[PDB]
Amino acid sequence: MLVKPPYSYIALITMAIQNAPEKKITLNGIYQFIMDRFPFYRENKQGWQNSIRHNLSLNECFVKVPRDDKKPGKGSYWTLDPDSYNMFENGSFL
Repeated sequence: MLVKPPYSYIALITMAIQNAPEKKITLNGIYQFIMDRFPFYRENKQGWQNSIRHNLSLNECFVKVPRDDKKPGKGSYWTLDPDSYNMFENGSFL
């Protein structure tokens, strides 16, 4: 018998980052984690994969930190962070 995870789609995205060997994980990498942790999704591939991407955009809780554009191939990472866009410098603003 198989049972789906009572975890909501948003919670699954949150758990994947926590159990991700690397805090920065690609969108494609997140799908692989769910397939192994929960095999019920393997029976149904199309449908749930797209919904996760839809949330990974409207929700501002997640922060996208792409690698340098010079390196091709993968170009997207997911991690938990605030609006740390220019927080690189401190003391410049009060």
